[PDB]
Amino acid sequence: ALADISGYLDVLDSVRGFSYLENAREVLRSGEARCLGNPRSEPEYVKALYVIGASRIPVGDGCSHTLEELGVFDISVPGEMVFPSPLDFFERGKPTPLVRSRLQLPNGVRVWLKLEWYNPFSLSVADRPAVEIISRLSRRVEKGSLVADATSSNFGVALSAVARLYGYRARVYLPGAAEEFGKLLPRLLGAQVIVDPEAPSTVHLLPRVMKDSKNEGFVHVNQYYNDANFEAHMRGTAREIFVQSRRGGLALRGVAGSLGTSGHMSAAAFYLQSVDPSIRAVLVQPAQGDSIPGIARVETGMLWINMLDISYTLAEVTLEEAMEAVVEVARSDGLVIGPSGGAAVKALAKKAAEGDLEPGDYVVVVPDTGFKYLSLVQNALE
Ligand SMILES: Cc1ncc(COP(=O)(O)O)c(/C=N/[C@@H](CS)C(=O)O)c1O
Repeated sequence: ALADISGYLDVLDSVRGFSYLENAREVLRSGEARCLGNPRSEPEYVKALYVIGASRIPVGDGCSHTLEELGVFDISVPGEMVFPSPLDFFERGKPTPLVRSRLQLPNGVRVWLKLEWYNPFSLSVADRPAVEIISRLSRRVEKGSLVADATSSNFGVALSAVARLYGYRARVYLPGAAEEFGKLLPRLLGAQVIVDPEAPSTVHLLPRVMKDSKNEGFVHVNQYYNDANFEAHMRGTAREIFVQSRRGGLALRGVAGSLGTSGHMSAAAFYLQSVDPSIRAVLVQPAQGDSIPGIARVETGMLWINMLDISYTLAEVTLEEAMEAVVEVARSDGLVIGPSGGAAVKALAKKAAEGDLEPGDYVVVVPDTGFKYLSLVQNALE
């Protein structure tokens, strides 16, 4: 028997840890789930179902239900694209587009681009964790409380818009080296913004944010460590790649992406590799000395990409190389991607060149629009 998952979403405030993901893998890999006689005695199972994008839960004595029955494959989007509010637009106006590129890689490696700038608040993938985190927050923390974090830019914008849509106040802390959209836009959206000229990276701002949190009593929402960030991309970004691939007729052989907190590619890889363990995750390691905005090297500390049981390969990519690739996707497809998108295109293009990859369809996740990166555009032309 099928019941609504919404009623049972207190498990989000009660399950901790990662042992619950064993349930996900089996349900995904099997393509079904066992009915629970007492949904409340199985909090691990129930959470797993939500995290894979189920909308309903299987309830009763001895039965099972498929992914389709559970609502993993439910179409959310109104065909007419009419939405009664922006937050409902983020939620229901999904998936983000999967576009097959005219870009041609060797060895029958077909490039598809998942355009995460089709998120309404930050025009970037960071919307998805921002809505998930703040939505759980709305359960506990009283309205008018100040919520805050460090960001390279996107999340700070996403946090500021979404905070204020939930009655919360926002503060964002940014490195001096972040772009002007990051420093400026949260202010337009009603946040405070703090820029540390001496912080060379977003991770290095973390102690300052924790220190001030202890002093002032704001809720440091902590995108690096907040399990909602991984979970949002499990039921959103990754699930979409699962569903789109299948509805698309794709022979999905891998994913390619970039790492900041590591939330989105950990989710894609884990979810996809639950379904089919051979699926490669090709991940970018920005080259040493170089800065690619929004992303970083793994060894600077990332929660999920280490701890979860995820097969991935790395490819080294310089800024200059991420910028070359922006330029060529612009000339191939007329679509203007961000630095970190080009980095992932490049990264896959190398594994493809090397002979390391099967022929078939790969999905790259493109985190944002290149329209926010005029300097790096300018410098890559001259
Ligand atoms: C342009 C762009 N590309 C990739 C990512 C990497 O995504 P995750 O690995 O975080 O899912 C991000 C996330 N950026 C975080 C900074 S670590 C933020 O906006 O504060 C980004 O903004």
